[PDB]
Amino acid sequence: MSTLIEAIVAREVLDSRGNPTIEVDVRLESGDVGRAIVPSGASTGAHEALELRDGDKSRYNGKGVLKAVQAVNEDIAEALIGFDAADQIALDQELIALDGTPNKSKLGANAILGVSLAAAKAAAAAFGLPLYRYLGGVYAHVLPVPMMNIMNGGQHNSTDFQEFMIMPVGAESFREGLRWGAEIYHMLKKVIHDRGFSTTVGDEGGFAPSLPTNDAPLQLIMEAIEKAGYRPGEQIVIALDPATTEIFEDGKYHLKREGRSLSSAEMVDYWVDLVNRYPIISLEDGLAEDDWEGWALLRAKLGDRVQLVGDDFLVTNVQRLQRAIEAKAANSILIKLNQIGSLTETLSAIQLAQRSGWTAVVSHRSGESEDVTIADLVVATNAGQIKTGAPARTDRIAKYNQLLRIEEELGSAARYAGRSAFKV
Amino acid sequence: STLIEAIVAREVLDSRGNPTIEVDVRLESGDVGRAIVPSGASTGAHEALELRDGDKSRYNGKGVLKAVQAVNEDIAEALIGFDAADQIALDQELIALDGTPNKSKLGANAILGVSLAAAKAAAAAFGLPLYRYLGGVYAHVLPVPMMNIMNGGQHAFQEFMIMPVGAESFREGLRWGAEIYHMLKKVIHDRGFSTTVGDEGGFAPSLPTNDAPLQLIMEAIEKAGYRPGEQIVIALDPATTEIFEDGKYHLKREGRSLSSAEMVDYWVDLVNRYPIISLEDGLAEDDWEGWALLRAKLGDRVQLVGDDFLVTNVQRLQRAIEAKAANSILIKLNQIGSLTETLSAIQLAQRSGWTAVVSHRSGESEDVTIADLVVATNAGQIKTGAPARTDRIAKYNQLLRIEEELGSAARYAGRSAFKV
Ligand SMILES: [Mg+2]
Ligand SMILES: [Mg+2]
Ligand SMILES: [Mg+2]
Ligand SMILES: [Mg+2]
Repeated sequence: MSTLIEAIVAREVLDSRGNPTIEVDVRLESGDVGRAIVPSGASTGAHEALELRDGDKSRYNGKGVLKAVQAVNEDIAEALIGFDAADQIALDQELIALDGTPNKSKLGANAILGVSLAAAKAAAAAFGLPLYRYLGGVYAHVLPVPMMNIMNGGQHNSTDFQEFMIMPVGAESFREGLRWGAEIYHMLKKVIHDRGFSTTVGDEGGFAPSLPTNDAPLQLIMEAIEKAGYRPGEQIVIALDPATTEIFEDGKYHLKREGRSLSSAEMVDYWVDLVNRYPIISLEDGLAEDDWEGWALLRAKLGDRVQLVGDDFLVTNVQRLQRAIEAKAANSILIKLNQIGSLTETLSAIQLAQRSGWTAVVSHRSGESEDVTIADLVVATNAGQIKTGAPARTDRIAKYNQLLRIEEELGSAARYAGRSAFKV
Repeated sequence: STLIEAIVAREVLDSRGNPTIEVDVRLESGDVGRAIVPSGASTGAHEALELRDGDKSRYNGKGVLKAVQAVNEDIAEALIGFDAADQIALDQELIALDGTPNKSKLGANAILGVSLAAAKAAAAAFGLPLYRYLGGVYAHVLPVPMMNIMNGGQHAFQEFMIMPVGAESFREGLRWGAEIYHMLKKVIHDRGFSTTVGDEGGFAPSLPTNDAPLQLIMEAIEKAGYRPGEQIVIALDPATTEIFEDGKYHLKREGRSLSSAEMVDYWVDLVNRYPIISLEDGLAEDDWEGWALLRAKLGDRVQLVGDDFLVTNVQRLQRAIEAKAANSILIKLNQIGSLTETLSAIQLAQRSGWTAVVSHRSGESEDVTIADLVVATNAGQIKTGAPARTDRIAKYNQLLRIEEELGSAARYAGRSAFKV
């Protein structure tokens, strides 16, 4: 096939926020070239892969990526020219070995992921296989139900909770499900203005108004689902990302707009009440980063009927995930490629969660790009769920278009996750 | 080998979440060209009309299934076995097949998609980058971007943009503009609030005066470490949409109002105080007497761009050239409908001493053809929005790639972009 690496070149490009990022090109003996743009975004922690920014305040306010570009054009290229790109595992374990650090701090998670991803793409093109087939094999065919970000809050009048998303569970295909969501998001754009507010997008595309209650965004969403012609529960469900680790502050959980506080036990009580009122199927970071005792209590009270997704709580970390699997601290994990740093390690987290009865929710980043790897990765692993944001900005829309293509390409083999995406 | 083997169209979404057509052209060589043809919509009748279904049960009538059927059936049957390397011939076949002068039978969106995808497929077959296949050996000029950093009006003076003329490369001009866009997003927060962004990246804040957005921009330029006039210059698209005529020049809120002659005198005031190199749609769509007066007054110092005034139409471009109504035209691929017709309009303006400003549409895509088209024609200028959304960043990223690929051959337009 001639899958041996000939060239590894990197350049500094811009992300969806206009911040510098790394784009890597892996050229094979065959002549095939794989290209990858690496994302970023938000304040995350608790043992994660570190990306390499320049720190040169005279270029992009210190956010430059040239040091990472160097690591690829020199260090990585020297080590991998002549390596077989068709050996993803061996390559990723060569990239990890070359770095030497456990958090990919010497070369950068961004340089390692760039090469990790471009290598796979280069190889897929060499075999003449679509990326989802190359990655997941002959049984890669499940189109995910998207968690579409139609409404925003948290911190940039606010709002205590951050993300309010809709899920087209009842649709027959990804194509129809994307239409439903698009239609509802546009109905919410009509409803918002027709209630006395403004309508411009965010970083994903969600509308961020100034509301009086925490139940108001759920009430508005319910109206937009109905006035669009869709049945709540049966056709459309709600997925929330309150990102409570933001309002934690030395124990208690501070609800400024509701003038309340309490402990994890009463924070759990709040979710149980809200879940009984709205068709909420998923809740991500309902409790804080390290409130491990709280998480298990939320699992016991809602885990039988609500998908509880570890985001900042699990940070796509295989050691944290193994603890949360054992502890019974959640039933779902949000997957971010650049939080772990390699394609092999990502697939390992996805498989560890999936084989433990958990669901893996492949997520995008705040600063995305024209790169649509997560669309082929979500199908390759038959994840059944994707978090890519509003059907608005091309950062988000590009992934939706790739899922439209993957579905078309699969033909009769294509199968939409539907209610099967969930463990409920 | 470069003969067309298959033409496949699908319905995808644009940057606004509205259906758009994507066209794939597959050659006997095995090469596939793919083009996303989205839509903007400024003013009627555009002289090239796209095909939207009108079925309100799907995407509130904004669906493009009819255009997909025109491509998969009408256009596919007619072009299979056609040499895709023959751009002009293929484009005159698409024009023939439609038969209407506005491309209303098949849809402008169906024709442009096949038109661009056929080029991409051929460029890949010869193994040449798109700008080289399009423009030949002398395609090497990197454009000075028109970076939108402020808005106002509808589709949430209208557009306020910066132009990094002083830079030594596109790469440094891109940084300059991005740093100033980030510096201004701090001056809006420190001298007010409201910050959001969308659809057009340059956030629109509720301001007290009409000369004030220029004062905010001019501060942010100096606050970022950049020299106005020298390094950074201002380009304005006031628009004249809501500023309707008869009664002439409705200026609100300032209560100045009338007329077309007084309107020209306002632009001479801002230009003599602030560094404004370019003015687009400074007067109305069909105020031909006004444009001609506007050209005689400051056409020798300022670039006057005919956007809604010309609507990328050749017949009225010829008129405005003779009438000396402007010295620049804004080119929109979707507005004319084919590649051959775009290049034709670009060359006509360029060769009669005008400049060609290659522009994006309001609902864009991941499609990045305008970056290869702007270098292929050595146009010297691009208007592709703010350094924010991926619909806009994809284009800037492509220009970075084009520059790098050119190596020592690359030349940034700079001050030479303008005829002043
Ligand atoms: Mg987060
Ligand atoms: Mg979160
Ligand atoms: Mg317009
Ligand atoms: Mg305009």
